[PDB]
Amino acid sequence: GLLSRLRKREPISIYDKIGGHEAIEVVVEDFYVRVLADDQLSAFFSGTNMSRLKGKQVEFFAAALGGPEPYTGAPMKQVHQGRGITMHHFSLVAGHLADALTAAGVPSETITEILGVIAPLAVDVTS
Amino acid sequence: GLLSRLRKREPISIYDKIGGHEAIEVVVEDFYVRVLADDQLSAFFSGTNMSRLKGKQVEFFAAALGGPEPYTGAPMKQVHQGRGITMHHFSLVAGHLADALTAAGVPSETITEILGVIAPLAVDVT
Ligand code: HEM
Ligand code: HEM
Repeated sequence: GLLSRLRKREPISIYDKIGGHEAIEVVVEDFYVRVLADDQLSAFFSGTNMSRLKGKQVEFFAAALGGPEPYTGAPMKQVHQGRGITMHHFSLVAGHLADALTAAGVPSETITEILGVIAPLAVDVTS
Repeated sequence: GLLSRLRKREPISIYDKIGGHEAIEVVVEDFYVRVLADDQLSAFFSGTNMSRLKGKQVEFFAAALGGPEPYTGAPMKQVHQGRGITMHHFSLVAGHLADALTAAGVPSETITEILGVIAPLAVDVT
C-alpha cells in the first residue's frame, strides 16, 4: 500500500493521491454513465458487456496511474482498431473522464496530469 | 460549513454569503416556479424530471458560487445543445433568477455579482 511505498521513499503515484482503487472504481462507474448518455458515443458500446468492460477499465486506469493491480484485458490497439473511432470521439470520451474526475473532487491540476497520461493513447485508440 | 472555512482562513465565498446550501435550495425552487410560468420558457421543460434538475441546479449554482462541493451534473454546452436556446431565452431565465434572489432578500449588489458569474455561461447555453 501507500504506507509501504513511503517507507521505501517512493514518490506518491497519481493512483495513490486520488484515493487508490476505491476512487478509481467510483470514477469509472460515473465515466461510463456519462459516455452512454452521450448520443455521439453510446452506439459504439451497443454490443458490449458493460460490467466486464468497466472491470477491465478499472484495471487499466489503475495501472496507468501507478496502482499495483494487473491489467487483465486485451491490448489497446487491437481492441479499438477497426471501430471507426476518430479524434472527435476520443476527445469526447476524454471530456467525460475529466468530468467524472471533477465530479469526484479531484483537483483540476491532477486531472490535467491524468489527461496527460491518457492523451497519447489516442494513437492506439483512433481509427 | 462557513465556521470551519473561516477557521481555515478561507475568504468568504458568494455561496456562504447568501446562506449556503439551504439558501440556494430555496432560491432554485422559486426560480423554477417563475421559469415554468413564463410561456416563452415552459415548453423547453416538457417531460423534464424537475426534481433531478433542481438538485443538479443546486449543485451547479453552489459550485459556481464558490461552495465546497463539486458539481456532478452534465456540462452546460452538452446539456443545452440542440435545443435552439437564444440570448432572448437566456436573458429571461437570468431575469427570473434575479427575481428569485430578490425575493429571497439577497442584497442587489450581490445579485449583481451573481449575474456576473452567470452571464458568461450564455456562450455554452446558447
Ligand atoms: C481514451 C482512452 C481509452 C481507454 C484507456 C480505453 C480502454 C479500453 C479498455 C481497457 C477496454 C477493454 C478491452 C478488453 O476487453 O480487454 C476498452 C474496450 C472498448 N473501448 Fe475503449 N478506451 C478508450 C477510449 C475509447 C473510445 C474513445 C471509444 C469510442 C468512442 C472506445 C470504445 C471501446 C469499446 C466499444 C470497447 C469494448 C469493445 C467490446 O468489447 O464490445 N474506447 N477500451
Ligand atoms: C442561467 C444559465 C443556465 C444554467 C446555469 C443552467 C443549468 C442547467 C443545469 C445544471 C441543468 C441540468 C443538467 C443535468 O441534468 O445534468 C440544465 C438542464 C436544462 N436546462 Fe439549463 N441552465 C441555464 C439556462 C437555461 C435556459 C436559458 C434554458 C432554456 C430557455 C435552459 C433549459 C434547460 C433544459 C430544457 C434542461 C434539460 C432538463 C432535462 O430534461 O433534464 N437552461 N440547465
